[PDB]
Amino acid sequence: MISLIAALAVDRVIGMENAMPWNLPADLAWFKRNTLNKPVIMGRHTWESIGRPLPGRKNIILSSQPGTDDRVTWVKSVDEAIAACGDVPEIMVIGGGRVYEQFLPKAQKLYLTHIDAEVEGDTHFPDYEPDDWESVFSEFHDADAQNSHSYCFEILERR
Ligand SMILES: NC(=O)c1ccc[n+]([C@@H]2O[C@H](COP(=O)([O-])OP(=O)(O)OC[C@H]3O[C@@H](n4cnc5c(N)ncnc54)[C@H](OP(=O)(O)O)[C@@H]3O)[C@@H](O)[C@H]2O)c1
Ligand SMILES: Nc1nc(=O)c2nc(CNc3ccc(C(=O)N[C@@H](CCC(=O)O)C(=O)O)cc3)cnc2[nH]1
Ligand SMILES: [Mn+2]
Ligand SMILES: [Mn+2]
Ligand SMILES: [Mn+2]
Repeated sequence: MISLIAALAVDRVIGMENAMPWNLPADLAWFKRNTLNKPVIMGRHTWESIGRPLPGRKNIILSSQPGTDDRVTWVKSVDEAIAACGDVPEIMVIGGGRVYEQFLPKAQKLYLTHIDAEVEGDTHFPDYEPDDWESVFSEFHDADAQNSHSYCFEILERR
């Protein structure tokens, strides 16, 4: 099974200038819980944005060029990325925009955080078709001293 996980600001913005400009510790904790002990697939730009391997997960990087770091696994196509995960119950695709576009048609589950924040961005989550997806979990949180925007954790499953 393939799942996508992402955090979206208003208008599906996910990034600006190869960064995420907000800081929501509760959402990063949610990301860790839902990805730990699973393989994670990311594009090269997202690898550069994170800047280091994510511990406790097999890190798989898509790039058309040879890898530059043997602490992670480098692959050159979607099918190779999937194969490199092995026989696991759930593969997590962690972006960015280009990678999400390619894996969305193959995904059964979306883990989406909707953040109430207006962000100028240059990267968006794909325009997916709402009719294709059932919401099976949602949990709203108001802003607090640690998290400066309200946010909504949602899990959707392909109908
Ligand atoms: N809010 C969130 O949830 C979230 C999550 C992830 C990322 N982001 C943000 O998203 C932005 C990065 O997204 P992005 O769309 O620019 O880039 P991306 O999807 O992270 O990386 C694209 C790169 O991945 C490689 N690639 C993708 N598909 C491939 C394929 N089929 N075969 C081979 N290589 C492939 C290519 O690398 P080469 O050029 O080396 O061939 C391509 O240039 C950043 O702003 C980041 O902060 C946000
Ligand atoms: N919901 C969601 N939020 C995100 O921030 C997110 N980020 C990415 C890509 N970028 C990043 C950037 C940093 C870390 C990170 O530092 N993660 C630590 C945090 C642990 C914690 O704060 O509790 C990790 O071990 O996962 C992960 C992904 C992909 N999907 C996402 N999905
Ligand atoms: Mn091929
Ligand atoms: Mn197999
Ligand atoms: Mn806000």
